[PDB]
This record gives sequence, C-alpha cells and structure tokens, in this order.
Amino acid sequence: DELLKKGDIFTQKFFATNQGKEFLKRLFSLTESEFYRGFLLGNENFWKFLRKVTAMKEQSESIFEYLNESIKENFMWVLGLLDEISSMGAVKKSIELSLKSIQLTSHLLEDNNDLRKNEIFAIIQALAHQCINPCKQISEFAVVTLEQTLINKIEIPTNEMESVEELIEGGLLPLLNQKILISSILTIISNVYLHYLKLGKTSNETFLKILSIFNKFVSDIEKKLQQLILDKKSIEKGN
Repeated sequence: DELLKKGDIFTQKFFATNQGKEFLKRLFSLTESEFYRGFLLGNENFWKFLRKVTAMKEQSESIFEYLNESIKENFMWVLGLLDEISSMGAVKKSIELSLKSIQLTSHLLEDNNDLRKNEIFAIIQALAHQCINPCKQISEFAVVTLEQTLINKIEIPTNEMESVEELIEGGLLPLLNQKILISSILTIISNVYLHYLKLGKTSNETFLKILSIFNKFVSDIEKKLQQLILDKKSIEKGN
C-alpha cells in the first residue's frame, strides 16, 4: 500500500539522504531473522519493489545480493535485478560496479546445486545479452566472463542438461537473432565446441547445428567461414 504505490511521498529525492540509507539498511537486514525470511524471499511484490535501481546514489552501490551474500525457485527476479544493475553503466564510477555485478552472475553458477534448464539458460542469456551495452569495456570483459562460466562452471552429463547441442540452440540464438555483434559471439562458440573435445565429448554429427547457424545469417561471415571449418580436422589431428 504505502511503499510501492505512493510515488509522490517516496521519490528518488527522498531516500538518497541518511534517513533513506538507514531505512534501506533496516529493510534489507530484515532478511536475516528466521521469522521473516520465508515471506520476504517468497513474495513477488517485495522483489518488484527491490528493483529500485534508478539515478545514482539510490543506495545503488549498496544494493547487491545484500553484499555478495548468497545462500550459504524465485531466481528470475534477482537475476533481473542483477541485469538492471549491470545494464545501469552506460557512460564514470559505476563501470567497476557493473564488472562486479557480472562477476556476481559468474559466481551464481556455483552456489546451489538446485539447477534447471530454464534457470541456467536465463543466466547465460543474461550474460550474452549484456554484450549489447554500447560501452566496449563492459562488453569485452563480459564476454570473456561468459566464456569463463561456460568452461569452468558447467558439466554436460546430468538429468537437467543433455549436451552442447541445446546449449548452443537454446538461449544463445536469441542473441544471434546486432549485425556487428556476430564476430565475437560466434568466436566464443568456436572455443566451447573444441574445448569439450579435450575429452572427445561430442558425436560426429551432433555439432551440425553450429554448421547450420553460421550459414543461417546469409562479407566477413563468408570470410570467417574457412577459419571455422579448418579446425574441424585439427580436432582430428589433436584435441
């Protein structure tokens, strides 16, 4: 009733002051007592209000997952919150803030073994979608971060994930579906195809989707063609 709705009383101008800082400290610290944890974590409207990330000094630097404080369902709302925090940087001070947010999304892969196809693909789609931000500094060290997640934070053989096939044609293709973004977002895929063949974990024709998507666009992509083809036999000669 009072907090979310009434915009005239509670504006950006109000809770930048010390009163607002103490208010947000007490409200976010309310998710520590065992009595109130379940209601606040499970509520939808609380998380909708907690997407109050606008202007700067909105308790914007403070409003992390408390402060990189993970547990130690409902992950889509916090994922969107991290998404908005990371996308806030568009310029002078919040670039490192955004990088810390990207690393927080990287850390999110590890914590809870409760993992499903939709949740994981939401994470990868968010990381790849962060390349769209026009700043180069955020974009390059976002894509290397998503490489780090794809390599060092995923194992294919599970009940909840089959192999790299749907991993390629899942959430990545929304990014592929922007013209100048191809040469990075394909090249990262060219890593992940071959790295898992350090073991040999891909059938002979399972990788054809990458051979399908690359020519699906149509001249750098044509000039990038033979470079993509030639390592297929370097795999044969090694790794």
